[PDB]
Amino acid sequence: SLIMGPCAGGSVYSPALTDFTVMVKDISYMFVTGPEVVSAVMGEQVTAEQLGGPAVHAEVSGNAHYVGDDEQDAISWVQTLLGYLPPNNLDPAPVYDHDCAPGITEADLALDTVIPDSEQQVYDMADVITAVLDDGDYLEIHPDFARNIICALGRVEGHSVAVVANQPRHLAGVLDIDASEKAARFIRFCDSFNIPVLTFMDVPGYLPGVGQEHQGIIRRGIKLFYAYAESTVPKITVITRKAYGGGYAVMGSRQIGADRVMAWPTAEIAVMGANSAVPILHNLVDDYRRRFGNPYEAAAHGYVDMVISPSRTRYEVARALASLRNKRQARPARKHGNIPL
Amino acid sequence: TSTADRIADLAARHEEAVVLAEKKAADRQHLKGKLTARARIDLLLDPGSFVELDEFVRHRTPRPYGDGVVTGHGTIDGRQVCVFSHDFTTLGGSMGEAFGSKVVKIYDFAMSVGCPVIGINDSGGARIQEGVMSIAYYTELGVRNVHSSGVIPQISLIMGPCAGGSVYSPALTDFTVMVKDISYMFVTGPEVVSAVMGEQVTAEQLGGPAVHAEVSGNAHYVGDDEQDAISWVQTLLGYLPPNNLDPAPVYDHDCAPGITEADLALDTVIPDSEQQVYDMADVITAVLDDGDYLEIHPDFARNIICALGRVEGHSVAVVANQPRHLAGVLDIDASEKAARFIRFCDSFNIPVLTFMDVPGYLPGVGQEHQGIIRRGIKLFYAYAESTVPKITVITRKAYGGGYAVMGSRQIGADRVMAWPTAEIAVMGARFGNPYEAAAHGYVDMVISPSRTRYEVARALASLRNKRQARPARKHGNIPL
Amino acid sequence: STADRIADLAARHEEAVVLAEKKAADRQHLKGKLTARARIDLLLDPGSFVELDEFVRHRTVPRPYGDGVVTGHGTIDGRQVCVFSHDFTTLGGSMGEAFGSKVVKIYDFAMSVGCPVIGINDSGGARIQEGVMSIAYYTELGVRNVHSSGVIPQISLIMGPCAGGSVYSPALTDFTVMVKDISYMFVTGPEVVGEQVTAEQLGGPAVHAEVSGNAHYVGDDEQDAISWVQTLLGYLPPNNLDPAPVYDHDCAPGITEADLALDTVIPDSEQQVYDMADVITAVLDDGDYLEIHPDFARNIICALGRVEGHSVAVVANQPRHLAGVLDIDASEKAARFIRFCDSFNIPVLTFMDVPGYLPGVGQEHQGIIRRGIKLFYAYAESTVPKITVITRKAYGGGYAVMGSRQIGADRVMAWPTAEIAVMGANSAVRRFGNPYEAAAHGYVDMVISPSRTRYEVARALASLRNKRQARPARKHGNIPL
Ligand SMILES: CCCCCC(=O)SCCNC(=O)CCNC(=O)[C@H](O)C(C)(C)COP(=O)(O)OP(=O)(O)OC[C@H]1O[C@@H](n2cnc3c(N)ncnc32)[C@H](O)[C@@H]1OP(=O)(O)O
Repeated sequence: SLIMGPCAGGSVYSPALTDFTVMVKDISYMFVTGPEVVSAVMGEQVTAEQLGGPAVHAEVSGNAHYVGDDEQDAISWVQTLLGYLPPNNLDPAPVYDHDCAPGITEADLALDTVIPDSEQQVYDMADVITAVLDDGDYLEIHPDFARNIICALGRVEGHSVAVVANQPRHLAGVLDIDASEKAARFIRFCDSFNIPVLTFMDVPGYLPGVGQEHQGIIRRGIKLFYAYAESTVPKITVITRKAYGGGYAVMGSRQIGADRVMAWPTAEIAVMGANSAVPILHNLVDDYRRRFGNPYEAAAHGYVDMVISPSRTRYEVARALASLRNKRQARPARKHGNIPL
Repeated sequence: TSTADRIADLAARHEEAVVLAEKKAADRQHLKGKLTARARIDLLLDPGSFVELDEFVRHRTPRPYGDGVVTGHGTIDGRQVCVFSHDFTTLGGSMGEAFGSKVVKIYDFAMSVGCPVIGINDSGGARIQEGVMSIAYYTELGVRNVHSSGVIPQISLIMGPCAGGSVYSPALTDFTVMVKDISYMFVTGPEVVSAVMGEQVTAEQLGGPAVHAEVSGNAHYVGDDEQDAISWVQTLLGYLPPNNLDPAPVYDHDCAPGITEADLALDTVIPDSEQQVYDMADVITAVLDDGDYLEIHPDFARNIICALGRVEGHSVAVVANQPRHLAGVLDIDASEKAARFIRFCDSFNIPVLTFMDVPGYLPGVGQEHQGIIRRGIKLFYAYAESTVPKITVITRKAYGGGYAVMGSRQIGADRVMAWPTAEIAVMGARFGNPYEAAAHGYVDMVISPSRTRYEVARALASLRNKRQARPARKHGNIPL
Repeated sequence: STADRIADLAARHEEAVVLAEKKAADRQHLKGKLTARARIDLLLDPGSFVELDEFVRHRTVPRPYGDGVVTGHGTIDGRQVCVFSHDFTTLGGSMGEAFGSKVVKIYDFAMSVGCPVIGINDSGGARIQEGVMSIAYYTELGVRNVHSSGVIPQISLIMGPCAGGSVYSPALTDFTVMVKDISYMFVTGPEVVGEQVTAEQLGGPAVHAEVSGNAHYVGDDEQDAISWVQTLLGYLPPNNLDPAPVYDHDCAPGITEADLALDTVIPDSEQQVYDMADVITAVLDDGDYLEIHPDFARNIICALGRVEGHSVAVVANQPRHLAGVLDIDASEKAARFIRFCDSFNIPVLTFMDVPGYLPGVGQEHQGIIRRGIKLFYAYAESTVPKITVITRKAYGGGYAVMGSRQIGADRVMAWPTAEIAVMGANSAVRRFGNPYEAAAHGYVDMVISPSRTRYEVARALASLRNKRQARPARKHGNIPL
């Protein structure tokens, strides 16, 4: 759906059912009930752009996956979007030529230093994604909504690949209601259209708090679990750093259905962190607790398949994706499932 | 050495595992006002029907038998179910390796023979000392929740302080039932919320039963005590099939073949004034067998009613705008309540009877910025996707998108009948009657209200052999 | 620090793949064997091995990385393949839980993408110090072998001892390949058997290649065994849906001298025999074929060849041994060959010269009726194209079983030397010394001059590539076991 003008009332139902809603700056707005009614019933004066302008839907409500600076911008974005997708759920996606190089490159080697020494210092997960994707390029879905998670379409050796990656730049990469629902519907769309999911994991868990709990992060945050566990496309997961609790479970772990899971030496897989010591012995007993600050216990049990040097990520991801193009997984027999709403 | 010695040794281990550990558990749980895992299974299952599996399962390297959970199968009112129940007294109900293997075994069994699973939860989630392994096992339980979604009914009893995986797995089941005063749900507890985020809150305010039943929607019902919640679950199962292929139970019925006084009472249930309201529950009770129904989400989004009842002994799902709260308009919560209820019922082949009196959507910056478009449209999708029989009775207001959504003929309803007080139009600013819609065939009948029960029942009988074609797709992409 | 972590990873990695390889080589030196990783590198294309579960360890507390088996995926001649390789030096190569999960991960992955599994076995048996858990994982592995059967090609290399539980998974795979001097297989070992037998008389390579039939090939050394498996995979599809490889060919459009030789390969005296391999090599591309079970039941030939570049299975009676009669061992050898090929959509070319069954009290009491009928079953159940070429003798039940028209064959051509009959010079107790009665009734489609065989087989094969046959609805049949 391109929203290129007013979109109110009955006019909003079809776009909300389509898979992508793209709005145009200044000239477009969406709401069910218009600001005239918000006055007569609420006694509040709102403009149309205050109530449902493009920024509201791109940053607060999530109804819009992209806002074009102008109409040509929006249409161009849709063209590029279609160029990653298949025509339907049976035919294959386009395959493009590629200038991928056999050989470790300077971009590959930068990953060895991208992770900071200090736990209190973060990084820009986009620095990782661009090193792995062809020409360092990707079309980002919901770029201004829930910026603590990145959902994007790119290509590896010419083949469409979906990317779900926690982003530690913003909100600590945590999983909250918005990040869960943003990533969850992306995965389900890609799984519907046979696009494999590459996940870059660096998660502290779900965001707790009265605010998150009272709006239903239990039923709303778990939607991303359902999405991954239902999906049957190939799934490769690269664990960069933190991997705690429900975060590690949900972000494409092996038990949720991932086909290949590789970890960097900075990956830290455990149930909690400095929170455990205390449901457990009601500060030496704290640094004893880095039997966990590494991936080697999970590797011991086979829960990750590889511990790789970061500079090797692109090259292993590419081989992994190639090894899975013939994947075929069976599905439950049902009219449909009953995902939480 | 002797065979008789080995049998006696078995008897000693059985006493150790089931009798003495039970008195340990009753000791501690009773001091907090709770029952034990085995007590709860005994209330739930038919007497004598419980077959326990994995009695002597132990952690590997105190290692009590069972590792903290009781599992097995039994029958509830004569039909088979599987069950697990957490023992909170063993390490806070946490899931280790053995614990988890037990839960995955009874889940695989239920998927194998196609019967419901009832999980009884009283746990602090994954066991920290076992590291990634306890995350692994909770992940595998969840994976079986998803692969069971729409295949076998899954019900969660929450009977204690539940955090982490013990709130995540029930959120994938079809129904979550909490118990007053003794139970909680939250992704992590208040002590951790404070030590990590500087938020000071009690358990009751962070995730007590009332919070989840009225504010978040996580809980479909809150029992007054443990027995009330278990009875609510047993009644729920009595409306549902065992899986998505076998048929739902049919009961004897004493429905009356002709007009009764309860039928006639419907002619005067709609007030003369458009300004005055009525209790939709009076309309529902008039149509359902014995005027009876089990209400889902009774305290959440009370402007809509979701309920299970019967007509002529067959299970029927009821979705109905409720004028006695917010005038029966739709908002975010009522859309998500009714959407998932409909999708569940369609998954298990329960027909949907809809009572429509919807003036439109609740306006405000709140509704709009929290995503009424993306979230209210879930109810549209749920209706349009369902293939079960659909009967809609329009009682009064019928405006715009609200009319479209609430089981109209254009979204898929098989039979749509209107009362003379139905106002089917694009808005209200006559046209304040149902005859324009009837003129186009958008509603199939205009009936006197007393004739509702007679006509709903005939329509249901007429649609039992309904069969509808589905899209060829892995799955849809419903808005989340 | 991040760099210290990356160095710690390099240290763990060298401990796991280079130090352990030095240790493993010194110990496999005491027995004349290669190491797990050396075999993996001989098998896979250079640079294609992706190793999984490098840093797996058992949980108890000497806990070496990998728990005694190297697993991963690679390619062979460009096509994807999975592999596991037992390390006999750690724990005697015995199976524990971590060990078992590595092979189970490698197996579920090949089932997932549809590619062959080659398992390189060199295993004491089962780790008694993990109790029932060792047996559970053997059973889980075998179970995967059964559900893969006829889905993905499975090949086992026996490159060391193989006793007890270690012998079941190879037995469930499609081909077992042993190595001279270094390898064994036995359910029960020589010590318990107490009898006075050595390991190589109880279950050495010759025993399984020539007497029990457990081994489909024995390589003179490890390099030969592995080279044989590489050649085998080159004839096969990756799984039961995708096609076998097609190669280019230099075949002649007309009659050659190698074709004309077939006119004179059948001797004038009916007592005199010939080498059936002379007919087979005439017909197949380059005169080449990979023989299966070459030292077992030599009275029948089972081989993989090519015709105009496409894979073809050959089943032929061999008059140079036992006159080419059928017995228990030739029936079971050919039956399982044909059922494997049918699983994997390889057409079956039969060369028939069968005078009947080998008679005796041992054939009867050892069960020729239910073991000989396995070959009848295999032919009759197969749906793949079947072309049958009858060179000489064609008597009775042997004629019926060996690819006849009525058992399912799509095309039967007879040489003029073919004698199709209920019997030979035994009934009275040039009437039946020809095929013309069968041809009269339509039981053979063509009576050809032997020189025409290659050309007519190639034609017919091409004519049947789009063949399709509906198979019964049933969980499975009940073939006699
Ligand atoms: C299906 C979806 C996928 C699922 C993915 C996952 O599983 S990821 C899940 C991620 N994490 C979790 O599920 C864990 C969340 N749970 C917690 O953080 C905590 O347990 C809590 C918030 C409930 C706080 O519990 P408390 O510390 O208050 O303990 P409480 O007073 O209730 O009684 C607990 C007794 O048992 C211990 N105990 C409590 N919880 C424990 C636990 N999770 N692991 C180990 N031990 C625990 C306590 O140490 C104490 O024993 P002693 O005092 O005698 O020693």
